[PDB]
Amino acid sequence: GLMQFTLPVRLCKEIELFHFDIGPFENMWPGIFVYMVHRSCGTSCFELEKLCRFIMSVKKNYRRVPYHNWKHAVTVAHCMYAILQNNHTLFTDLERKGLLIACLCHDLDHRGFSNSYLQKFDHPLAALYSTSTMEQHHFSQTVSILQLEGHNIFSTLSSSEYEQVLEIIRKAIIATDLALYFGNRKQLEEMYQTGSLNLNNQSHRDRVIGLMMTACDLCSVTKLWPVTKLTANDIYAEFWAEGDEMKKLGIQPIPMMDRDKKDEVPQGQLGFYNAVAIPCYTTLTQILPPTEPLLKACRDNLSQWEKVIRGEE
Ligand SMILES: O=c1ccn(-c2cccc(OC(F)(F)F)c2)nc1-c1ccnn1-c1ccc(F)cc1F
Ligand SMILES: [Cl-]
Ligand SMILES: [Mg+2]
Ligand SMILES: [Zn+2]
Repeated sequence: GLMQFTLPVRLCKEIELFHFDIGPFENMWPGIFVYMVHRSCGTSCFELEKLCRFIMSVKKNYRRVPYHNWKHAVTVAHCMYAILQNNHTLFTDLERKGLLIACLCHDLDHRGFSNSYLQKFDHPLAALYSTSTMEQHHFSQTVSILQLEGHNIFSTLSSSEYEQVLEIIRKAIIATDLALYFGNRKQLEEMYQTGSLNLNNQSHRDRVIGLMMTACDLCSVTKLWPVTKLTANDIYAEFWAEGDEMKKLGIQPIPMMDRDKKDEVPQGQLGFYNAVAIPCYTTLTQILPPTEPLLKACRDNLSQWEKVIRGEE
């Protein structure tokens, strides 16, 4: 029980900040995740042996794609860590356990293609799951890995606590379907404005946890500009591969995914920041004031993209 993970001084301090980058050393990422679980949850909430074997099976089931990879997984878990640590008293013991695991597992076995592409391709996964296709798959893969021998990190929960945490994880992973984000945020906006928002109402918590998942998932836009800028290349490498596969099915892809329309990326980033990212972190800041640094970092990056369009970079 007396085994803490310890990070070098610079990581120990910077890991507490929303804009932390987990670095290019793959072999440190599992240790970074355990560190965050220990500080976020306790040294007891997981058996280290079981947790380590879970993490390395999760890592194994992320693919070598440009963006939707093991690093994305650990990056999204870190954002959730920073939200939970700046909102200590608002979240249950179970919620803290569930949500870091949810974030680590949220893109399991991603192939770097949208739900749209699976549907137009007619992928078997699109027949099994008619909506939130990849996200139902991600949850399915999470459950499969929990059920490997020696991998059940929740085995010490009671039967009802076990059902609750798997329910938390399922909703959390489904909520990372950006198509569901728009309605979720609109509804949260109304509830905040009418003053009907109530964190004791479970359906309300679910919605708020959904928004936290979108916020963590999109968090590459909340980094320092050089991180944001270099992540965008990985993001667009996947989009352009998808556009190519669309052209192969005889479908003109949307410009976002067309590598011939590479000039239009700076304008398309504005649209994304204005349509998705800024609204997301605004509503999150209204509900959870200590997550304001994500809104502030997002606005900084919007301004950096405006400077790209105006020729200044
Ligand atoms: O920089 C971006 C530009 C465009 N889109 C995007 C994705 C998907 C639907 C989309 O259209 C609409 F917004 F209108 F729905 C836009 N996402 C990002 C982004 C930033 C951080 N993460 N992601 C992200 C990446 C890849 C991804 F699959 C999901 C992401 F959120
Ligand atoms: Cl603490
Ligand atoms: Mg996803
Ligand atoms: Zn993701």
